[PDB]
Amino acid sequence: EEQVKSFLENMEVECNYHCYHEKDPDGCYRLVDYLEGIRKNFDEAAKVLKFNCEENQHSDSCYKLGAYYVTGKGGLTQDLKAAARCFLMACEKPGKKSIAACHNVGLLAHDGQVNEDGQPDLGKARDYYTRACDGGYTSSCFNLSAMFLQGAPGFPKDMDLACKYSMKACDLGHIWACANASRMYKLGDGVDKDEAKAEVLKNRAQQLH
Repeated sequence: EEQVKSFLENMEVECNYHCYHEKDPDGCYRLVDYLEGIRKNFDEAAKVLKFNCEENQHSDSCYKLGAYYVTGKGGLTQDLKAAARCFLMACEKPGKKSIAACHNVGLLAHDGQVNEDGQPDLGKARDYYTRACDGGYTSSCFNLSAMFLQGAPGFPKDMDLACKYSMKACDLGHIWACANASRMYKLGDGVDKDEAKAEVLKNRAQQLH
């Protein structure tokens, strides 16, 4: 039906009005959904995302924009540092993508390439992974646990926290966290020795997978 097409194509006009003239951040985000899922025009999706993140500071737009920057989508040059900036905005400004954005901030900061000297910044990684971990993002809890198992030039090893975040990871589903947590309770590495729980943790780890 040509009316259904017409009513559909008019949603774009209305979203353009709300975005380009009222500057409604949610209007701009609606426009993006439209440009991606209906028109499949990612180069135009990119421009709106750019406006909506940089000018309107819309969290979910910043997230999506960072995702585009990782691969160079919609005409954007592939750019990890910009991806990082966008994910930082989205993690900080609360939205539906924040938790996922926080994990990404931790990962990139841990790994270091986007830091101003190219080195790891585990201090920053910890703060952003902590938010992610408390929101249920299992890899944040694990990557955070691993940081405390290992330690590094400016980041001391700490079994107490290592065990704590292994536990949160193991709760949420993570095999290697249950296994690492088992040999901490069995030994008493930064936690009081408990051999019943240690056997439980080993069993939880074999059970998972």
